[PDB]
Amino acid sequence: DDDFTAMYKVLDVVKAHKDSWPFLEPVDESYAPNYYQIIKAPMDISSMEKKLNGGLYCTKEEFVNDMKTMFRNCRKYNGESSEYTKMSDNLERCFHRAMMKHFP
Ligand code: NA
Ligand code: NA
Ligand code: NA
Ligand code: NA
Repeated sequence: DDDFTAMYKVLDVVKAHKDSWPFLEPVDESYAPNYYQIIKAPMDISSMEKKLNGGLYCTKEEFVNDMKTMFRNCRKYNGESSEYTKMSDNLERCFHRAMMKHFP
């Protein structure tokens, strides 16, 4: 399996996880005051999908970095005890499991 197919499958697993929904689309600032002032490099699953479909990823590392940035953004904006941070931790473990399966 080539890296890009592997990436597609990983994104599929992450999307399928019960806690993916806050991460599926770009953040709507109407429900996240000052989000784009606080977060330097926003990232979401649909954007990763589109980069992958548009062949904009050069390497596995770029893909992984977008995923990790997405989770860091969440933790930074929402705080440790937040519902969204709980979800980000579950989803990051989902990501890790998926990576081990599809990048063995
Ligand atoms: Na930031
Ligand atoms: Na919060
Ligand atoms: Na786990
Ligand atoms: Na899972």
